[PDB]
Amino acid sequence: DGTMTQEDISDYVAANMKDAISRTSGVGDVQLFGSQYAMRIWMNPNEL
Amino acid sequence: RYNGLPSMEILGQAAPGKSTGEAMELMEQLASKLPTGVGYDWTGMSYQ
Repeated sequence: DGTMTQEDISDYVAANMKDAISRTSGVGDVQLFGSQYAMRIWMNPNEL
Repeated sequence: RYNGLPSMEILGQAAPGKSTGEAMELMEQLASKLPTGVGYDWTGMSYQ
């Protein structure tokens, strides 16, 4: 429905799916093809 | 917390004559009428 971007999808999977899948019966390692959201502080050296 | 998600453990039992299976089957139907984003699960004796 084009309401979620690549980054939005990766966050939801990492935040609501990965942990439970990684603890599911017979599952070894789980590799996320993306990254969970973090609070990004993008600094400006001119303003600093 | 239960399986990594916030939870609230609820104990209870079947009424005189009625079985555990019947009690659990009703709780499942009561749980399906709860607000959006609220799931359920069985633990301990109920898991077995």
